[PDB]
Formats: sequence, structure tokens, C-alpha cells
Amino acid sequence: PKIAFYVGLKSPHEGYEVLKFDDVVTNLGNHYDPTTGKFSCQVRGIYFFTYHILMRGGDGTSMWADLCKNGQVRASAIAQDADQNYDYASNSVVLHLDSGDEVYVKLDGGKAHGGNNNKYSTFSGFLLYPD
Amino acid sequence: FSGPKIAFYVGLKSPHEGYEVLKFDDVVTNLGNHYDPTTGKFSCQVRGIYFFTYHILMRGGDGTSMWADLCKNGQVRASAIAQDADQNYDYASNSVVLHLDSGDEVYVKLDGGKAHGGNNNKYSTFSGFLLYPD
Amino acid sequence: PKIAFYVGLKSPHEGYEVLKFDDVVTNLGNHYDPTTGKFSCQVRGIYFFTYHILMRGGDGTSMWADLCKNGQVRASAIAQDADQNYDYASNSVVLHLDSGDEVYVKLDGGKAHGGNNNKYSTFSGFLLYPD
Repeated sequence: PKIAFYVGLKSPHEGYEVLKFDDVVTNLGNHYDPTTGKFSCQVRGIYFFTYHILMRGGDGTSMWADLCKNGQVRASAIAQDADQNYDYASNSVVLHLDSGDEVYVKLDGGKAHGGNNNKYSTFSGFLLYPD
Repeated sequence: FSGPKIAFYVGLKSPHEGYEVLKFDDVVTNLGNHYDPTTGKFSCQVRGIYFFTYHILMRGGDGTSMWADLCKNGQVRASAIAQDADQNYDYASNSVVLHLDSGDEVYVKLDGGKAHGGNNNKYSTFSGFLLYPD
Repeated sequence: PKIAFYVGLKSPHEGYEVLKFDDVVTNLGNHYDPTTGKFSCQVRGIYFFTYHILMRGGDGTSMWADLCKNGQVRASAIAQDADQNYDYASNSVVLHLDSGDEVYVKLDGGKAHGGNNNKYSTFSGFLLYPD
């Protein structure tokens, strides 16, 4: 089986519950759902994910972009801002997934920037080894 | 992960411009010899799904913003904006998964800054590999 | 052979010789050894690695996170934020490994930050193509 996706933002989005990437560049298997913002596992196995978020949140308060699986943080990234030189929040993971597990990016204390033409905020993943 | 084996990882022997294309000349891995450091482009011979990632140490930005773009046949498919200037560098990075037809080219281009690195200090990188052939 | 790992940091660590990631999230094959901090190849082939280190200790100097194979740097990342906050140092490689080769992250000029709670600093890798 062949499962891989790469998605970005068609406009700035907030991500209080989930950052809903809506610019879908690659979606092999159709397992990423832009209406929910989640990648839902249909093949049990080992996956790679990576994200890279351009975050704005004003002030001088920290901000985070987390990768979640089923509501548990599996990687986190803290960004400052420093409204001058923004911040990107990024990380990468290898995770084991069961069928029905949900993987997504969540924002804490800041907004994600990007658009159709400037694909700044991205999220990708693919299946490494099926069980 | 079964058919042909294609993967590359490259960097800079010295600082380079890349206004049309950043020509990484430090070839660490080049399974299949499909990255060409004379053109700075990865050229697909195997139709399928590919992962790419890049991480460019940029400076020279006066005060303005600079960009590192990943292109495919002249179309930007990912961007990173870097806004340091005051002194020293800032990184511009991204990752993508793209479908390629035979003969498509993938490469990194720069706007408003210069990529830094050297065999000494492998700061600026470009890597990719085939995930699934069609 | 399914060989992949994702590891993070349970507490702040030095990494002047090797950053010993101690939060083992994924370790297919058990080839990453949290006691040494090294991933160790018994299957020769082509591997992807990526790392993302949140560092501190930059006074008026830069800091580095380097990815090494058998003592040789194969990727470097310079981090320069000092006056305030923290700064990430990150990179990705594709490398051929011989059986026995050791891959690990090494720091210079600063200290890695994190917790099992604050999962900021990460290291991941997987076998792409066995020879």
C-alpha cells in the first residue's frame, strides 16, 4: 500500500483544536481530510511525519505547534516572536499507528501564516512499513 | 521501497548564489546519479512519489526578507521566508511530498540572499528520495 | 527489515561528546541505544536521519548541533540566538551506512533542552533501502 500526503494553508488559520491545512498538494490514499485537518490511519504500521509552521501571535509570549496522535502530544515546538523575525515551529516524528488513529497539528498561543502562493506552513507524512 | 533505489543528499563546498537555481556541489549521497551538481537539479527518470527536504543557511539580506523556494519545472511547490539581516544568518527550510513524471526537475532557488556552507561546515542541505514508483 | 527510531529528551542534557536522548518513543529493532546516545547499524544500506535540537548557552557566541557518523560530521547546524530565548539547530541527511556504523547528534557551544513533558529536542531515523 502507498500512503503519503503533503498539505499547506490556503490562508492564515488558527489551530486551537487542530490546524486544518486546506491546500492539498499530495494526498495518496486520500487519508488526510482537510475538513477535519486530520490524517486518519487506515493501514496499521510505522509512519513518518514532519511539520513546519510559520507562527504569528504578537506580544512576547511563547507559542507552540504540536503534533498529536489521538489527543496526545507526540512532538512539540516552541516559537518566540519576537515580532521582528517571526518564528517557525517545526518537528519530525516516527510513530506507530493502528487503524483509526488520528494524527494532526495543533497550535497553542499563536496563528499559522501562509497562503496559496506562499506555501510557508506545511505538514507531510507517509507510511514507512505496514505491520 | 521495493523497486529502483533513488536518493540523494547534497550541500555546499563554499557559499553560492541561487537566483535561478542553487547548485549544491558537495555530493554526499547520489544513489542513481540523478542529481546533477552542474545544473543543481534532480531529474526524475522514475515516475512516482518522492520526498524532498531542504535547509538553507542564508545571509546577505540587507534588512529585507529573503526566500528559499523548492521548485518543480519552474513552479514553486514550497517556500520559506527568512527575515534576519541585522547581523549573521537565518535558515530557510521546508519539506514536500510530490508526484513526478519522468523528466521532471526539482531544485531549490533563492531570492534576496546567498546560501552559506562548505565541506568544513555542512550548513546548507538538500535531500530527497523515491517513496513509491507508479 | 524494519528499522526506524524516534527519540527525545526527558531532561536538559549536555552533548559535547554525544547527546544522549533518553525518551525513546519508537525504536524498531532496538538499534538506538539511550545509554550511548548512538544509533548503531547492523544492516548496511541507505538511511534517512533528521534532528531538531532546542539549545541554550549561547552567550555572545553561536552554538551547534552536528550529526556525526563514526566521529565524522555529516551535517551541521549553527544557532545564534543568545541575548534572549532559545534557538533551534536542525538538519536532515541521507547516508549510506556500513554494518557497525554509529550515528548520533553532537552539541557545541550550548546545552540541549527538554522534558518528557516538553518534547522539544528530537532525533529520528529510518532505513530507506537495505543494500
